[PDB]
Amino acid sequence: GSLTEDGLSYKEKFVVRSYEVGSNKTATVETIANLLQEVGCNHAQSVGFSTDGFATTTTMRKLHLIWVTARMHIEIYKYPAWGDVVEIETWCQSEGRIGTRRDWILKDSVTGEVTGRATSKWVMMNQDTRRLQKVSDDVRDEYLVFCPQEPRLAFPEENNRSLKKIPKLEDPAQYSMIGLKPRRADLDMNQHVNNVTYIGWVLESIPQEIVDTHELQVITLDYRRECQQDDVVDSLTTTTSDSQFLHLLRLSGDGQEINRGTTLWRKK
Amino acid sequence: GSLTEDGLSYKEKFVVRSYEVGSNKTATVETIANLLQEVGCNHAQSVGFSATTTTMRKLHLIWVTARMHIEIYKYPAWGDVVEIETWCQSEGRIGTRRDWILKDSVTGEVTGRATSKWVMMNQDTRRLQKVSDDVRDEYLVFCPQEPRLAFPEENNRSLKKIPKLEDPAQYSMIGLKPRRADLDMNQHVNNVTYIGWVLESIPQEIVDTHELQVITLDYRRECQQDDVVDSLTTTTSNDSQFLHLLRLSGDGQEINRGTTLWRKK
Ligand SMILES: CNc1nccc2ccccc12
Ligand SMILES: CNc1nccc2ccccc12
Repeated sequence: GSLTEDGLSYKEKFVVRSYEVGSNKTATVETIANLLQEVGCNHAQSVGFSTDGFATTTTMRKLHLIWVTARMHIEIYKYPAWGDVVEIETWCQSEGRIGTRRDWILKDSVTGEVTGRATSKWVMMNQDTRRLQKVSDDVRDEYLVFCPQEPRLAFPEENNRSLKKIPKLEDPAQYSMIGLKPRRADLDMNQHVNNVTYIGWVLESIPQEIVDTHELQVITLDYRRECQQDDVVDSLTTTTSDSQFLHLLRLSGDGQEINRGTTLWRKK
Repeated sequence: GSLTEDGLSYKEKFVVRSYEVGSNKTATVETIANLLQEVGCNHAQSVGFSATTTTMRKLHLIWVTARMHIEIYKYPAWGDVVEIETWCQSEGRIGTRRDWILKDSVTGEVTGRATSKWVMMNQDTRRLQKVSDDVRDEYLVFCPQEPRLAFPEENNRSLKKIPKLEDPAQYSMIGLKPRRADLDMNQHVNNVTYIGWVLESIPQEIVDTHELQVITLDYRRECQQDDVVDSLTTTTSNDSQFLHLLRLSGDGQEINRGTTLWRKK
């Protein structure tokens, strides 16, 4: 992989692996989400930031501050096949004091056509107290020299799906998958549950018949609270409709919300 | 990746990814096991298999893993390039063997090695069978004729008999279930998931202060998509050794048995 000519974005190619594909012999949405995080990490390393998933700067490290995902939005037009080469371009933008945004464009390497796009909202948090804060001038200036100055959006359209408000699923859920627990392979290098695991847990409550006859086109996921290594999760889904669903991940015991989301599926 | 000059083995390079590493910023044993299966699949494609032969496909026959044995001397770091060479050998009518050698691409030194035993099974009835001459001849032209072993030693760890863990287990992890990411392209639980489930019953203190050196895993029965598994471990031992058992949560039906060897960091 490499930073582009102007140094304001990063590109990387990936060959889709045999264990990365589902029943249609094309990459799963979790494989796509892992590749998005991999190219994001390689972009941060290339410009001298922390590589542990937090993309931390000098002044953030001293203050015990980290970047955490608030929302992930992914739209796939065509899933790359096993053995195919996918090219992913990524860039970051400051969103004033609110936080940062990381965007991605996925392309078929052979044809050059756009096969997918993604966007993510990140907020600043103290890693110890878990308290959120606005972005200071000191931190904005340090990130701004690595971001395009004019707006560059993967989702430019007015009132697009990436900015919609997600409601809270009401009991009873139409479908559920209970007792979901992370194993060591679900953890990152910091022993925290990887953000992609939550995407998998959301999808666990979609019936197998939908998965077998439909393709996932859009997924929007809000992150409210983290699942700890010894926590247990319940995944809930209700049809709201193409097939659309409303999703809720909550702790198995007290019912504490960890995530909420929506998915849109197209008939094969 | 590519077949080597003589066409009897296959090599491929991999750059270790950020999500593929553990707490020490080096590849997990499950990442290694996934790379081993990926290079095995690329070797099969390069010589025209899909790893069934023409005779196997009409008879509804498949190769299934009976045992996996992996030894790691040094886990590759995040961002490091690892080179893996793999080859197959026929073991008469018993089945086949796939071997691997892992090397650090920069230094060229051997950082790991692995071996696996495969048996022929009817896809539908799940009945095992001896390898016929028709199948044997079809794959022999893709294998070295003289023996080539990743584990040549006289009394090596890859061929040891594994006993059945006796209740009560010293440690356990209960209620393990596969999710869709644990399934392969055929909707079967990926062989690497079982390695993860075995390791789930090792205490976090061992993982935090030791490095996994050797893992030997026998495959007896498959975990179905709607099955639930219990992972059991008992210490058998500067080095720590454990005996492992995976069994179905309900009836206690054995699915796997294994052993692990860990060295102090
Ligand atoms: C995936 N990592 C994380 N997600 C949420 C909150 C976190 C707080 C501290 C360190 C890591 C965190
Ligand atoms: C990982 N795949 C498998 N493991 C065991 C038995 C199997 C039987 C039929 C098809 C696939 C099988």
